[PDB]
Amino acid sequence: TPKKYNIFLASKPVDGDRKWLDVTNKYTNDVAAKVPQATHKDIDDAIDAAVAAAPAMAAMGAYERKAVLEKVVAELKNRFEEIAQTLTMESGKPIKDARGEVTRTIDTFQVAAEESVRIYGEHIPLDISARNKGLQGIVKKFPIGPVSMVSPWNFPLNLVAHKVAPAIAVGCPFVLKPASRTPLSALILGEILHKIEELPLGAFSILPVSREDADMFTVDERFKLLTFTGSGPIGWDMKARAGKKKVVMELGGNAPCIVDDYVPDLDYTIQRLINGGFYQGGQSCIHMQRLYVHERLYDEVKEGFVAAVKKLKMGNPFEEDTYLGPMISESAAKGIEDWVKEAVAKGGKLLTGGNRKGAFIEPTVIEDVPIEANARKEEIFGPVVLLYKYSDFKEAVKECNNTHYGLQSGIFTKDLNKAFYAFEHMEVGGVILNDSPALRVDSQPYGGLKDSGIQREGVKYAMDDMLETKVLVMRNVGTL
Amino acid sequence: VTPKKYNIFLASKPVDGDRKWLDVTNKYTNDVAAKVPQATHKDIDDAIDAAVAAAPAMAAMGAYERKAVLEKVVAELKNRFEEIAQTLTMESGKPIKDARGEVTRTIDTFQVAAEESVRIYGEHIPLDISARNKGLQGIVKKFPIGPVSMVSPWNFPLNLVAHKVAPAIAVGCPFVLKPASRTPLSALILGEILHKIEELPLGAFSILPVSREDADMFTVDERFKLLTFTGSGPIGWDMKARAGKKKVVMELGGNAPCIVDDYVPDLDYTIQRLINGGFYQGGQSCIHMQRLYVHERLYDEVKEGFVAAVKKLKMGNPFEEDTYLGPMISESAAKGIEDWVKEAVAKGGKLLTGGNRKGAFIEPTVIEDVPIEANARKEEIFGPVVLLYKYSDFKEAVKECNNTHYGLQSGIFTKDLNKAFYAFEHMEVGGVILNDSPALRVDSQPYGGLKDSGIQREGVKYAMDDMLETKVLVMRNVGTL
Amino acid sequence: VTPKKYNIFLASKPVDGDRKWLDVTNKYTNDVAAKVPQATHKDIDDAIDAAVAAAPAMAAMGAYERKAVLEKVVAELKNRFEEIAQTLTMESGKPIKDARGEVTRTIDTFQVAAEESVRIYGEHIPLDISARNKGLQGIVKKFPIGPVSMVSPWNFPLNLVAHKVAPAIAVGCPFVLKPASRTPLSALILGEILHKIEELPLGAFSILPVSREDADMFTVDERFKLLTFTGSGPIGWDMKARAGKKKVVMELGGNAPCIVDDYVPDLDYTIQRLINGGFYQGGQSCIHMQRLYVHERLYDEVKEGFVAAVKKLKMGNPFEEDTYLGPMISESAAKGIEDWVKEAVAKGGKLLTGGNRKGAFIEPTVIEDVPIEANARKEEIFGPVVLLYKYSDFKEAVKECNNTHYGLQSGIFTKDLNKAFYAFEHMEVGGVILNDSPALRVDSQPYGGLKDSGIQREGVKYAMDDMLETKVLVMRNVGTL
Amino acid sequence: VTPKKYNIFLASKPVDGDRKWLDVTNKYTNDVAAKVPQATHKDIDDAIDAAVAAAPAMAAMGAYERKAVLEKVVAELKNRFEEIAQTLTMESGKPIKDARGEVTRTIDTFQVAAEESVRIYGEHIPLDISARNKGLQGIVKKFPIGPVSMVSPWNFPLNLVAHKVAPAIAVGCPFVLKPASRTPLSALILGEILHKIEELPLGAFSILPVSREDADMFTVDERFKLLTFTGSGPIGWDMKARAGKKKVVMELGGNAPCIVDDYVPDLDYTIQRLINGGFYQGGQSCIHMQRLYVHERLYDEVKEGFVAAVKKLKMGNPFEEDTYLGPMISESAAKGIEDWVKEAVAKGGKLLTGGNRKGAFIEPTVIEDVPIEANARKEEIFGPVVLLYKYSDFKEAVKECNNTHYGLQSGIFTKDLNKAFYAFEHMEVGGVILNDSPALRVDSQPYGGLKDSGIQREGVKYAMDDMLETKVLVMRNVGTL
Repeated sequence: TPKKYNIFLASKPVDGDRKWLDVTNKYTNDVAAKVPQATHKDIDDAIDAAVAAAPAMAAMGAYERKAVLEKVVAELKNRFEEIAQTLTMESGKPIKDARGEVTRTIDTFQVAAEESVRIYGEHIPLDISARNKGLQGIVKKFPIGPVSMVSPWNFPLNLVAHKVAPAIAVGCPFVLKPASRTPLSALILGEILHKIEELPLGAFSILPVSREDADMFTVDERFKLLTFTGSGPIGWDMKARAGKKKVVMELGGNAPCIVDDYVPDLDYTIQRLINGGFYQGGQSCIHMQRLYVHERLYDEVKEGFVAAVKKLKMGNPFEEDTYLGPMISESAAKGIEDWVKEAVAKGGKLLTGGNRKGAFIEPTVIEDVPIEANARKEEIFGPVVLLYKYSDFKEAVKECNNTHYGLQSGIFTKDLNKAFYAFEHMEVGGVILNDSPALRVDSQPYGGLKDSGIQREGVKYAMDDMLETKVLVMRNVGTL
Repeated sequence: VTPKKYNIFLASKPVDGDRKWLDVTNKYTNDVAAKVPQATHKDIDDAIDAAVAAAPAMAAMGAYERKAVLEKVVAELKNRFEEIAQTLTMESGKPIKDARGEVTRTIDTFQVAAEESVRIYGEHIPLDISARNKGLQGIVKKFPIGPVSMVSPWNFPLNLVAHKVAPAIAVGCPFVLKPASRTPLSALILGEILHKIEELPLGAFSILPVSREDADMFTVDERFKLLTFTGSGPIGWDMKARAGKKKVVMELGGNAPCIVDDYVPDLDYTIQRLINGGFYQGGQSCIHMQRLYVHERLYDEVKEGFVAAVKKLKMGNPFEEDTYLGPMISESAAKGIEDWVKEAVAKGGKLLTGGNRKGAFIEPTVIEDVPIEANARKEEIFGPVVLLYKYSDFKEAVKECNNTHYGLQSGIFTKDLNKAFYAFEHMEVGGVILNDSPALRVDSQPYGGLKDSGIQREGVKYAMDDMLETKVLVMRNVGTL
Repeated sequence: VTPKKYNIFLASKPVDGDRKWLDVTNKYTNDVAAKVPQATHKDIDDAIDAAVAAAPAMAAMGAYERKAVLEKVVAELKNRFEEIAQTLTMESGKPIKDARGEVTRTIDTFQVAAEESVRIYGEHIPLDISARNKGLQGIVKKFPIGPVSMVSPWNFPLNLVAHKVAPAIAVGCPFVLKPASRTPLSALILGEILHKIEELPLGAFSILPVSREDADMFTVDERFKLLTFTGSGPIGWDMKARAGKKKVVMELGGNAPCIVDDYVPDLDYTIQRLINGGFYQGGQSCIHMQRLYVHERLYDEVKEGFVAAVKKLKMGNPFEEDTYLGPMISESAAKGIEDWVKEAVAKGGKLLTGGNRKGAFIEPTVIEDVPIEANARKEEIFGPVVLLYKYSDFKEAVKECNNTHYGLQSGIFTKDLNKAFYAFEHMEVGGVILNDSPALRVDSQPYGGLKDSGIQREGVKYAMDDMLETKVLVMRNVGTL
Repeated sequence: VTPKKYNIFLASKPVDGDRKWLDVTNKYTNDVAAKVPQATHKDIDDAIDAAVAAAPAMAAMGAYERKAVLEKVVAELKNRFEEIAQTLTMESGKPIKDARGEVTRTIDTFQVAAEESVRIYGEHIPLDISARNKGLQGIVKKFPIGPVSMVSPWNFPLNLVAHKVAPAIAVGCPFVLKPASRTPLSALILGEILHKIEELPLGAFSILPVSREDADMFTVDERFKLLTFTGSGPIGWDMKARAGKKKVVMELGGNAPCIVDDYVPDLDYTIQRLINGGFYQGGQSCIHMQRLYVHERLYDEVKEGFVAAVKKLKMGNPFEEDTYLGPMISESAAKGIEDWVKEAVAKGGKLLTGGNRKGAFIEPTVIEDVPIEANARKEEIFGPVVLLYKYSDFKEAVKECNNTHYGLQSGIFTKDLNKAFYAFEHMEVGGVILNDSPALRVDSQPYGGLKDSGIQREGVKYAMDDMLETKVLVMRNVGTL
């Protein structure tokens, strides 16, 4: 029997005679939930409520914003296993990874609670020259206003938290469009937020939306900021059609990793490479897709990495010992299977995996895949790693940069100069030193260059995009 | 009489050749004072390719090298001060006093940039915020965004160029600048100066006045990483929409209000400040004080003194030392202002002074009780026109200040501590001027707007932020042997 | 009425043994409520050796571990709230309402510290400021100073301990705390809390009530890297003189003035805040409002309302919920205040209300026109006494506020924007309280003074600065292969 | 032949009169090259009174006025460059190449100060951190500490004066400078420059060479708010102990080590930097590389190359362009170094080169395996002496670097990422130099030490911090109408 859910319109749970949206268990394929789909009239009402709630949201005391965020943390801790279970069910990610995501969501909301009481301003001297005599300024940050949020399916909770927590920390009302394949996590946040008294009426709406209405989140003039996490072609098109609003984009990647040493040893290096290459089954924007190993270490790394790939448990994501769960859909798995077959046909040497079983794709390692192949050129978003050998470090860095993406990169080195050369020359938002590129701390500036997006997430950085600078220029203030 | 032939700058080099000429007129006499080569499509393509090719050398410059470039600009500006001011008055029509004020502010802009070039600080951040993150730390550092497309206006041909060029050099970003076709000489003088600086890599800069048929390259070209525009709102918003993947910075118009709730420190100084605001570059300013709200108790005294001071303002030859008000940029600009004045009056506005046109000249104008229906009240006038209104409630005056689709700057005259900070909190602008008109700008302050006034901030260190990209080095157990 | 036997903390462990007992009395009844072991010279020597030995493990803690310690303190303070508040009234004599307010502020102090422990940011600095410095960059990071010597007061036995202990744990500094001998129980409650926290290394803390013959170790011992003292000025200044090589932080007395130039927002709220400041913890506060300057136009109205409100203040048993004013710390403290009141009156002061003593109790007192010659005006009274004065000129009132050898905090009630910022600019203090009495303190604000009021600032992030040392890694051509 | 008579600066004015003459000798020839008037007790009293009286005008200067003063100093230093460099070599005995390097660094110091003078940022802080603190916000602003006492050294007569004088002017602090009696001309040259600057208020500065009988006023006078000293540790620590209530900043000696674990980028560059460190100002530097720890695998190659490079160093007339090593400050200084070399060799040290004295000259010396028992190893030599040691374990080398009572700076040569950050974490110093000797200092970096090396940091923006006092304006419901 599918569980019937409510959606959130102007802080209130709504159902009515709205069309039902089926949410399936990504392992069994059974309809596990029925979710109301918002109408055009609902989206219009939600945006009007966000505009109407903006003054009350801006008038909240810093401690009130903190109170809201601290109540979210308490509720997430309380409902931990319930949330982790729902997360595995709608996303198909192993229960261990789902627990890791809830843990990181608690961290995100906690970082936001602490940041909400730390929005510092500046007192600036403005008498920089004789003409400017008797001038001083107070620079203060103010909420941008109503925020349009469009979240993904790969991290249905954490990637929602990275938008929702900064908005509340700043005092911005918001309208969130969760991914239609995974809206349950966002709706649990809606259930939590709905019960928080400090939060003004109309401050939030959480609405799964039809394809014919989805465009309102991009074009509506009442929103002051569009913040999107998802597909690059969709994101870039949204940026082009957004109108006057500010745009924040967290898009795909094709993350490389350089192995120039074993740090601290081979066992730990293999372990971090396995973690990166099969991070959420590769269904991550920072999944380690490309692996560059120095020729002197190549055979040892290839052997150990492939042997460890072969040991990974693929199956029921509800099982505690399951490392690799199914892909989001059978079509996603079919797409990955095609790109593996294509990579092999274009000259790639399959070392392990490459076979499909419904929505499951075996953890795959392909050696010497050319740039011509889609597996090398484009984001795979599956459990596939492309292995390459190098002789020159500067050339390895150049090859790491040989992509239209630019999210994160990884580097294993004991060399001081190699580490800082990589930091200087890698065309990414984050360089991971002595871990794979799939590492992210929820307080770090996270984002990319090139096709990977614009701006940074990470609580205090996302808060910056939701804030507007205002200066009070004071002429001879304090003169009697 | 004989127009001076200028060179344009292609990949750091002065060019002329078999190129079409652009006429630059003296805005007072209407004589062709200068002839400027117009860049071809191939020139713009070559300029952008050179900017891409110069990006690594720009990024590899030492902070002291970027400082030396900026300090050499300051030295050259000081050296050629009067020559630059005279060229500025000639191509823009702004009085010589205002043109000298602009050269002074440009020196300040380049000087603030020189000091900021050696102060691009990074952060050392702890990343072990929770047990799962044990042994993690980060180094957050800022890097140049890459090639920048610059599109500058005609109202401040030098300082509004400086506010884009100086941050780009301070950061180490190569650039291709499209100066306004009506006023490109100021930008070409900077080009002459930059061309002689050895520290600046080859291809680091291009200053190309371009025809309408090629102007779109500055918007759509994928090789540029940032588009920074100052000018007309409808043009700007359209450029933002068609820019593609690049980041966009916009400095657009305004409909700046001012509240007079007290005389600070006295009536004479208030009137004087209200005159500077209302007739800031003949109103041809994005922060020109267009709307004036005076408290009912002060109204008759302010109206009388302000109108009497407007009547004393010298309008004429901008080369004359005592000229306060020069001509508008064109006769069509003046005709447009004249129409909006006539329309404001027809819709119920009471003309207090001025309103008449003489070619490109518009008399300093004050109109009382102009309704929202009139274009003079709804839209940016960009002329020497001030709309006077009376208020009885302060909260209502703040609400009326906010009653616009613009949000650049606002002014407030008050002796009241709470009124001052209420205005700072509730005025929907980028900058609240306390005890001065909204026309005040310090070249180091964060400058920009909300609503249709634009996106992001200029002011050297703030413009540098938009030309920088954040990168974090996440370090796992670094320092463990 | 059996006294409760307490343990002291030596190298993180509860100790008792055959140590001399110190009596801790209930400041209302005068009964011995607690018996506390007094540390020997060998105990202090062992405590300091353990702090030196624990310094590397303290410095090696993850930021999240220091956070966990502080968060566990917050949880325990919340859990034992009423028990702690009751112990506080008992040993200090402050009303239970004020004791509960102190426990709340202590939870705030420890909470701010927990959040600050994960926010110790460093700097990435360019060092190529000139040609000679080519290829240089730096990483500036902050490190724990090392073992800290803490000497805490009796007026805030818990919160003024928290303002030293919480920053030390947030940074990762081991410490040896000497609590006030009249009020050590609050510090020993923190000790039993810390003793149960596993994350905190062995020897990280010691809390030792000491004899007069050994008290000097906290000043002179070379093993301590920082001395942080809150208390009496003559004692503090003498400790600074004899401290040796270590850094010194001093939070000393005050003679806090307040200017009433307007009623903000109204008279009722102004009187309420003036009563709060003037009788803050019975005046036993380093920010107690001792001097009140009222404008001549407001004088009679303020005097009448303030004196009428003083007359309504409930003085008695501090355990009673409706008690506003409790007894002084000792009968000699009350006798001292009584003498200074009699002396102020003898030298020309006009007693408006109070001035009488009943054992350790002093009636809330208001004295008008007390000359500078009198001790009540010249020195810190540390009692429920307010000296009322009239002024005609605001600049003169600010000058009179500054006419003291103290300089902790000052208050100002004004609706005038310029008066507020004139006071901020010219008041010779660490904190200017705008539209509240000088007795206001937020546990995150920079708190401290000028002149005889001390050196440096407390307030979590500011106190953390004094417990940190700057280290730069100067890097030559790092990243060159 | 005839000594040049100089003026001293009393309350901004050049004074001479009937004052006693202080002889300043040419440190190479020993001839009296200059005669300076020595200030009397009354002069010092007048200077301090003028500094107190000038403090309000100093604090009221616009940021641009403080900048103009500093920019005028930079212009004058550039103008008188060779004259200043020659005067420096003459009074200090340092080679002309090093004296020119010092004048360059002084221009950098004053230039960094000019830029910092217009960047004294304050904070806007939310204070509503909890419900009890509702409606509270703060403005944190920094104010000049007041009159400063400056006591400068003889090893850098100009730059180490600049590192006190430039921050004081950048902040707006009046000062009284006691230059070293052996080298006061550099300080007096600054006084001449400063005396002609109109922007600087009357009484803002005094540069007074003072007799031993009057020198104590700089330590004990209550009118000074800060004592900043650079010199001998035992003198400095004694000044800190007797300073009274004022804040104290100390830049004292060192015993700087260097670890050679790799050649970075090569052996030739490594030797060159080691030579620079070991013989930096003839070792008469607080950051002179006194101890060299080389890995056993590199030892014989480093020893051979370093000793061969030492043998090539030109010692002689400091006015000669090719002179690397000049004489010591006095013959007694050289005799002291000679004794410690003889003592080191008697206690088991193996002399590899030098060790001989010729008047005030000490040959560049390298001694192998000197024990901790010897004064050369335990104490600051402050001469051209390097102690060479071999190590097998890196962690042990870091521990041996820390095996000193000083802690100013350390150096490390490494290609290892973890070794570099282990050294940054565990070296007990204020600065770790990576892939250069410890003798490296950028005039903008935080410079200072731990242990006996002093308290606080110099480096313009850091020294400015010590000359500033924090003030918070706590605002209750400001902006509520």
